[PDB]
Amino acid sequence: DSCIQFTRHASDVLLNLNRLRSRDILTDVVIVVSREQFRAHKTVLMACSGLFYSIFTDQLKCNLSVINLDPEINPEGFCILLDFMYTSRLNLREGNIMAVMATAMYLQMEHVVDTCRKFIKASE
Amino acid sequence: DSCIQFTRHASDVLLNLNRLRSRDILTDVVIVVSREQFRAHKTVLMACSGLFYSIFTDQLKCNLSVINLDPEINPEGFCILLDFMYTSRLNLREGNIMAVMATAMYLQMEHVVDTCRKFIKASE
Amino acid sequence: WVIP
Amino acid sequence: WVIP
Ligand SMILES: N#Cc1c(Cl)ncnc1Nc1ccc2c(c1)CC(=O)N2
Ligand SMILES: N#Cc1c(Cl)ncnc1Nc1ccc2c(c1)CC(=O)N2
Ligand SMILES: [Cl-]
Ligand SMILES: [Cl-]
Ligand SMILES: [Cl-]
Ligand SMILES: [Cl-]
Repeated sequence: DSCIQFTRHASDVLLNLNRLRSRDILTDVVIVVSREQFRAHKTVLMACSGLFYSIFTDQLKCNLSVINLDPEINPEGFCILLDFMYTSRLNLREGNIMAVMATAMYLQMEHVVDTCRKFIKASE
Repeated sequence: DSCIQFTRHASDVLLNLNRLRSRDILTDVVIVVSREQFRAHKTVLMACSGLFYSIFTDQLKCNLSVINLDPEINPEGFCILLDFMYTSRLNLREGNIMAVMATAMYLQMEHVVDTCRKFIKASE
Repeated sequence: WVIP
Repeated sequence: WVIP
């Protein structure tokens, strides 16, 4: 086509989706990770995670307002990945890298798994 | 903070949101523009348009599944802007620029209004 | 705005 | 990935 493109559009959309999340506006699911609860937008979760894409395209699970993750999933690891989904920024640290990598593998977030593997290989 | 950032993340999220829209997955509103209907995600509309941000933060309108736009709004102009919201790409042509600019003004999409004004000024 |  |  003969379209023009606004370079910052995708980043501005994501910034606004994060603002809606922070104000709990039109959030339609709560992700339960052991004792912790995280409110989010199903569409953002699906757009970022192979696991959520699978869950919310399921004819029964698409209608659930609460999703309980595997008890082995670390809440801090999930929190870091949820922030990444809404911002493109990953708070990767020596003290959380193993939890973040395990959570990204479970959530099926390949690019996060890739950078965790690379940061781990560099420290060995 | 000491975060790392994935450059393509925002663009990949938007690409997936557009794929969900094309398959009518978790769309929660229909925008009626005279004889035409457009299915969309309320959160994407709010993240792109000052008018939709206002509508879906309203305590009554947030719950509506159908939104009827002003009868002066051109369906093709709306279609072009809806595509822009989900892709960052604007199909701006001599034959549609006036309709696109009027629709962007109504929807409160300042960056689109700005490029339409610039393209018009160049042709005079 | 750019030519993509 | 980059340093933002
Ligand atoms: N929503 C949506 C969606 C759609 Cl529509 N099409 C294709 N992928 C989608 N999302 C999705 C699927 C698999 C993975 C990711 C996201 C990130 C990753 O590492 N794996
Ligand atoms: N959703 C959301 C949203 C939030 Cl949370 N905060 C601030 N703006 C938001 N969206 C929004 C408001 C005004 C305009 C646009 C988008 C594009 C434009 O030209 N004007
Ligand atoms: Cl439920
Ligand atoms: Cl990822
Ligand atoms: Cl309704
Ligand atoms: Cl805009």
